[PDB]
Amino acid sequence: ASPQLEELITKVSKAHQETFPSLCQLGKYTTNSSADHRVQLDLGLWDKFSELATKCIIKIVEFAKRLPGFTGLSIADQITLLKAACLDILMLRICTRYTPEQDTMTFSDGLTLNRTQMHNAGFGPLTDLVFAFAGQLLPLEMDDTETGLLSAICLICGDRMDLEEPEKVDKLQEPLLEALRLYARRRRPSQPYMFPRMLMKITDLRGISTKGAERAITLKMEIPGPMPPLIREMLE
Ligand SMILES: CCCCCCCCCCCCO[C@H]1O[C@H](CO)[C@@H](O[C@H]2O[C@H](CO)[C@@H](O)[C@H](O)[C@H]2O)[C@H](O)[C@H]1O
Ligand SMILES: CC1(C)CCC(C)(C)c2cc(C(=O)c3ccc4cc(C(=O)O)ccc4c3)ccc21
Repeated sequence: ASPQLEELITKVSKAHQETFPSLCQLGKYTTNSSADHRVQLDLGLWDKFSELATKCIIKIVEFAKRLPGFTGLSIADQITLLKAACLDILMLRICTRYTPEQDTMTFSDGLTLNRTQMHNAGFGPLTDLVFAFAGQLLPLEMDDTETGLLSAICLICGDRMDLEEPEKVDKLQEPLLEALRLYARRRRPSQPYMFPRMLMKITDLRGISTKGAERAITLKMEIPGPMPPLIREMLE
């Protein structure tokens, strides 16, 4: 149907893959830090978790700038969209790295934490709800292209508060929505509820990112200094 749409799919897929390695491509390793009992916070796991979060924020920015038209938005709007969506995309990303058989999540350096360690690294009381979100992503069996498109749709959203040109953002989102439906239906024609199910996960993701911002407030009181500067940028 449209060469332009096919190219958009290819571009978004490549941008995702090049900013987010697949679980299969990573050499996993583990830590024995606070591995068998939940505690309020393990500072060694927090330091590594938060370092890895900073690095992924920079990768999400890199991803965003590869999305067609994103750099043609005002710099203010680019920053507003990134602030509004980066926690959503972080959470989607980590949940895509869930290995159910071991109940672990894997970071982009290969660090593989069990559920107790994810709790102890900072998720705290939000841990099991995030793992349940990850578990309910599994039946969708999304591929990397679908994850990348969904991430783009989450980011390029015209409803965000304080956008200067929300209509322009909406027009950038339209082909991404078209692209995801076309791709998802082509890939699995006998599962036509996959596209609407994927879109409704954006709503679920917003709920868990809202809870994540609430957790950031209590976590701040548990750690001995401020959070890393790019995390604070995301949270404001
Ligand atoms: C969500 C809240 C964030 C809102 C937006 C604010 C974040 C702004 C990010 C702009 C980052 C500028 O990026 C600039 O320095 C980064 C860190 O040294 C470099 O980042 C480079 O190194 C990283 C390793 O540290 C790699 O993972 C990046 O892929 C690589 O490009 C950039 O190549 C350079 O262009
Ligand atoms: C705001 C703050 C600090 C506190 C509150 C909670 C615990 C909800 C939180 C969670 C995350 C988070 O889900 C995350 C972290 C690292 C990640 C690293 C990678 C990666 O290596 O590819 C991918 C996804 C990631 C996703 C980030 C920050 C925060």
